[PDB]
Amino acid sequence: SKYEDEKAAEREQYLKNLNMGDVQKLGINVTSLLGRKLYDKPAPENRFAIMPGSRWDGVHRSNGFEEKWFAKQNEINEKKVQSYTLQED
Amino acid sequence: NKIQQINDKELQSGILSPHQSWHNEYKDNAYIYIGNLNRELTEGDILTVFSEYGVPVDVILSRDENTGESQGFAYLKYEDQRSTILAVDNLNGFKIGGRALKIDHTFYRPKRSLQKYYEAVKEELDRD
Amino acid sequence: KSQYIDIMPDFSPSGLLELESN
Amino acid sequence: LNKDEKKERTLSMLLLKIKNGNTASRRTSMRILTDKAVTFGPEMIFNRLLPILLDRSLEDQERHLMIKTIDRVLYQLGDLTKPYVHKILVVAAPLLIDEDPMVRSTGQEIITNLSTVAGLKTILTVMRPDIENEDEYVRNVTSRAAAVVAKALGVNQLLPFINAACHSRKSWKARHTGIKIVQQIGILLGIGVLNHLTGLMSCIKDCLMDDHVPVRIVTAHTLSTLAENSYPYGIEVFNVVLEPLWKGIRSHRGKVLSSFLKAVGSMIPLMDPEYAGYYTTEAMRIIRREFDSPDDEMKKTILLVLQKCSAVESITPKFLREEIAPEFFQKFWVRRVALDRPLNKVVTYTTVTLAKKLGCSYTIDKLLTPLRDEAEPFRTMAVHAVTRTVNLLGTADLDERLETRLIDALLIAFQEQTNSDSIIFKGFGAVTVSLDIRMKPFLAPIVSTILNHLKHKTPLVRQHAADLCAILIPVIKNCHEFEMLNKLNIILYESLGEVYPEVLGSIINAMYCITSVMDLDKLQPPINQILPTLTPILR
Amino acid sequence: LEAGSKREQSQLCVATETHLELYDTADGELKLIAKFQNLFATITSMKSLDLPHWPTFLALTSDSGNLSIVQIIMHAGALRLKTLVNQPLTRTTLRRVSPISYMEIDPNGRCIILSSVEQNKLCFLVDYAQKLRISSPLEIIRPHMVTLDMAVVDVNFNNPCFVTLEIDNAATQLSVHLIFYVLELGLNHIVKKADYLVNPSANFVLSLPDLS
Amino acid sequence: SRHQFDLIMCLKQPGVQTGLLCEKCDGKCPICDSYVRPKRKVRVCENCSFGKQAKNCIICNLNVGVNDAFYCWECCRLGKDKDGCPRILNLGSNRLDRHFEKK
Ligand SMILES: [Zn+2]
Ligand SMILES: [Zn+2]
Ligand SMILES: [Zn+2]
Repeated sequence: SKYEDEKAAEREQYLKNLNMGDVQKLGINVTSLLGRKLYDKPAPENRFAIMPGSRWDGVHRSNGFEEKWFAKQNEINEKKVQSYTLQED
Repeated sequence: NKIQQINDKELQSGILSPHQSWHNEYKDNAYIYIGNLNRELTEGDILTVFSEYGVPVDVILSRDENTGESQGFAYLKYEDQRSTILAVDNLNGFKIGGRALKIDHTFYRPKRSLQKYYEAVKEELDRD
Repeated sequence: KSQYIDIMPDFSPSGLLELESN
Repeated sequence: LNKDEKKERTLSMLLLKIKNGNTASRRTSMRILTDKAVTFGPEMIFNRLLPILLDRSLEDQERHLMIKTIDRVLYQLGDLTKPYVHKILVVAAPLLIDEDPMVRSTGQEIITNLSTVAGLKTILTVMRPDIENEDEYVRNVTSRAAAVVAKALGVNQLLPFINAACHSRKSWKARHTGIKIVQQIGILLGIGVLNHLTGLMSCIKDCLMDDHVPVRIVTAHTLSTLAENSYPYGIEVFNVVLEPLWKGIRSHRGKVLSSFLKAVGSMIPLMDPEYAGYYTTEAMRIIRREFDSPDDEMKKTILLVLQKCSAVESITPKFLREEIAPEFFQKFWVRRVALDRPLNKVVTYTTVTLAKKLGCSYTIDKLLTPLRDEAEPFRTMAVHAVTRTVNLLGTADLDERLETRLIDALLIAFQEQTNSDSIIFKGFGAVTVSLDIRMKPFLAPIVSTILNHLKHKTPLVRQHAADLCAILIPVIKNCHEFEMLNKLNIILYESLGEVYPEVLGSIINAMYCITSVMDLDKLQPPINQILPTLTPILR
Repeated sequence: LEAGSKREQSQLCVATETHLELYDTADGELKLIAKFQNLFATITSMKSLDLPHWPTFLALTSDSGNLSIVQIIMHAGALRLKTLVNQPLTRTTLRRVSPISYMEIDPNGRCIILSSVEQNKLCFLVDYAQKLRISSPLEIIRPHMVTLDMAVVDVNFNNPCFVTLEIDNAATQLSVHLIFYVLELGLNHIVKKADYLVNPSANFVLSLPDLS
Repeated sequence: SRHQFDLIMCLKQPGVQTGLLCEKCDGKCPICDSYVRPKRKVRVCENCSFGKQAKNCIICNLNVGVNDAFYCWECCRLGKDKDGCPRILNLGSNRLDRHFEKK
């Protein structure tokens, strides 16, 4: 039974380890980080600054969210400044 | 359109950054379930749209054992996880071939019967 | 020894991705 | 001609006035139509009126005005030819699917009036070629239309029609929509299905066995709507269909197993106590096996079967705490849940219904970790659950420690809130009202937070601050601190000159709850000074 | 009364319209116990229902069109007449549509059943719990049938069944037919089962318990 | 109702369950709409209870009900109490014309 349990545990570990992202696993931080092929031409901007894989066709494909996050990002970052500067008395 | 519905609510509240985001539930996951694909899109073409958000290490397309044609779903692991947060969120609800595909985070368990299909895929993605 | 697996990948372009742009 | 062409002018001028016209204009022209409807030819009335409703340029406002005219004419003339029946069903039928229930009801009154006007024989002759249609949308519509006709004329008169469509081997879509008609009939009649359920059951059973899956699913949903609408009585009939559900559950998996578990799950509470224990224990295995299902449908069904099975006496609460509950809370409280509302409602309500069997302190015990989570919309759901659970079970189970941690999390999650919601007020209030005497050692900081929040610059947090006082005033009397009543009342009376009305009203409400409770003579401001400061507020 | 613990079925309660009384037996000779307060109504039926799992309380229908389930009790120093549930029916008067004047109870106490001359017949499904509980009524409407002699058949828990002699209000000839009704607990409705025409001289009905 | 003619009541055999009124319609006789001197609780038929529709107010049948609904003393004297289930079914022309008038 114990052996079986051990085996099960091992398989679970294997499952988990396979699933984990590579950069996190080596990690320790935060033309490829792991030497993977990288794109050439200028890509659209991104939240995390990740660079598209060498194999990207070069068409925008997006629901349009990633740009709307910046609008909220800029907003929230702006109203921290507007709140004090528009203060009056 | 299920997931796309969430992020609009979420963003509206200014949730901003993963600690408060539901994407934080995962962190150990990389593969993404890619649903409602068209039938004729193959592994290479699913490996077109999804490098916009990162660098894929693996891919699996689900296809019938006999006739060998698309079931219509795939499992694609990005090298750096946070691509997953990026792909699920940004590209979900997007049209290809008339039908709007679905993405979501997934825990992916390999199946014996495809074992060779892994090296056969890997060797191409192992080129880079 | 006949075939590795009956299924195998492709890594080939479909006409759908190129077509939508043009 | 020129004499009757004047009538052709009068109807056009009238209908114009109703659609686009002044209020006092259309108001009188409606009277003119209703009184003159008999002397105008219905051929001319409908022949002129109906073409307007087809175009896309009409607004909902201008559309309902024409609809009302149709209703007022139909209820009067009393007899109508079949072509106009078909036309009026083409115009009115799409309304039953409309986004808001008002349009649904007003489009329903049309068909329920026409069903009496046009009689039984005509409408059925209109539906027969329509159900066979290849279109999805039309079939979806006239399923609902057919059910409205069914309730309107009684279901027995229209029943052999449903039996024909359901049992028809000719066309497949005829079977499909013929089964959906049983759905909306089950919905409209409510509990009143009952006596008719046997006749209805003539359709479903065999119509369940079709080789095509999408019919097999629709029958499974019909069994769920009939099962819930019936309630405990209907068991004796469903025994005939109870057997194939099991040979369907143990095999087909996929999206079908979701539907069949919905059916069986809805069949449980109407089963005898003997069978209930069996069928439950059989279902729980599949439930646990299906926990990981990514499909929204299947999760929704699992929450249904757990939702119902708790009422079964056979399963013990120890059985729930040892096994099902921990597997529940960890899987279904993931923060990804809190984002979509329709599944939020089901998870919260499921937890609440599990709170009956489970210990109140156990349910609340598992609900403290989601309260202390950082995510705001997730903490909100975690509040909802505590609110409704406390409302049902009361606080009598809670030990001092959980009683401390709960109120701590409610203070924290209280102070960072964003959207305007009463769920904290009631809930944080439902706690207070229940444990009020036991509240005393916690009352000092709470009030202080309010006294901070009143000074906050945002109007909402000031609303939410003042509102929570009005709930505490009765329990503050029970905690006997009058000096805090006076200190509050003074601070509010000072804040009583606020600009924002929406907050100011709440402030005055807190003033009210303070004044009614406390001794009149001991009020500091006092009343005699209070009122002359109120008299300018009335303006 | 006067006994710490005793339960014996020998006792009886008797009512006349307004007036009401309680009498005792088992001493061999009927004794008067209590004469209750002035009721101020017309009591049109009185029946004792005995329900499983407890004293018995009398199911009492009257004018005002209210089914009144009443428990006589010992309160303060003397017996009092205490009400449990009164369900509204029809209108307040004696009248022919009013589902009173014919009342009987399933011998196992599962359902009270009421009717009227002509028109409607009702059945209330009785349940007991921490508090007494009455289900919503079950209707049968026979528009022109005027009812007489409602006496009810006992049952083994199978299903409540009852018999009436119904004579038609509008008929060219005099026809009184006996009719059986079986309330189906499964589907929760009252069913017309057997309708047998008998000679116009028919009087009344009684039930034979088992024959087995 | 009393003031609005297009409304249609139920009038079935009242069941054992009490109707409910929304905070807005709170404290009103379902018959004559009198705010004063209540008498008895209303009772609604099965077909007016069933599911979510049971929670709605019995007058406006839109907002959720909270308090029990009462018959005023006069409507109990006239006997309009015991007619039947006093639940409004259709919403009426006024409410709909308001809804579409605003938007
Ligand atoms: Zn009703
Ligand atoms: Zn209301
Ligand atoms: Zn009144």
